[PDB]
Amino acid sequence: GYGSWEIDPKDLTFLKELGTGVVKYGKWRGQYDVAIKMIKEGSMSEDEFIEEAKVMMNLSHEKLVQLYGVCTKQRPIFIITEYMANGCLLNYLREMRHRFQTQQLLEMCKDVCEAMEYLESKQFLHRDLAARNCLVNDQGVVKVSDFFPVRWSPPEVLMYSKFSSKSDIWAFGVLMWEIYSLGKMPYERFTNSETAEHIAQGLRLYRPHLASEKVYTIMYSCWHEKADERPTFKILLSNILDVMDEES
Ligand SMILES: CCN(CC)CCOc1ccc(Nc2ncc3cc(Oc4ccc(F)cc4)c(=O)n(C)c3n2)cc1
Repeated sequence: GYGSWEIDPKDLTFLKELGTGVVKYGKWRGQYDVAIKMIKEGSMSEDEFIEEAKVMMNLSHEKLVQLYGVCTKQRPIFIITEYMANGCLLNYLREMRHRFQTQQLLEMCKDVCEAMEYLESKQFLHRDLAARNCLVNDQGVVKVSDFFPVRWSPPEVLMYSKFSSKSDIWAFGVLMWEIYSLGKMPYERFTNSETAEHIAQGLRLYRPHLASEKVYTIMYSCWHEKADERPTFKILLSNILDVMDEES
């Protein structure tokens, strides 16, 4: 048993499909908006499901998509999370520009940075940080979810498979760039193969027009060739707050 995490499936009402594992929008006990993830039989393993669910049971933060419970005494198994009304951040940046101004781009960055500082403090590596893996709620708050993506990877990952806190740092820099470019694909004119070659040669993503020099300095610091020279999420958060105060 998963203790207080076990949800009675009778308390769920299904309303709309969100993506297809099948994810749906619904309500829990007719009061709370939820997303219901229906893991289809055959995918994953005995141990694989147990790990990932318990990962979500042990991590909790205002800027991380929150697990509400699990339905495991039946097939298919349900995962129930908080509902993020505005969907995927990547689509939001591309399709919902009428809902946010330039000043709010930095706020999106801060939201993600707070999530990552928390994960960092728990010694938990995300390993796939990108706009496509963040969600946006009804108030426009960005939250990290889902805790090969060549375009989000540092040279040591691409060359040596060296994952660390510092590869998450690199990816976060790329995410800032996604936000400030309003959802452009990083290295937009290159293939993954070309991106890898260019990164290793010291090529870096250009400053998006919407990013000030100070904002660019923040994302650029994430891309130091030397992993040990990249900041921590604690440092990035302080930097972001400093720029927020100076630019508003
Ligand atoms: C107009 C077309 N529209 C159809 C209505 C397209 C869909 O637009 C939307 C609209 C709202 C959402 N919101 C939304 N909210 C919560 C979750 C939780 C999920 O499970 C997790 C599982 C693990 C985890 F770590 C975090 C969350 C998950 O998977 N997805 C997707 C979610 N999507 C997502 C997409």
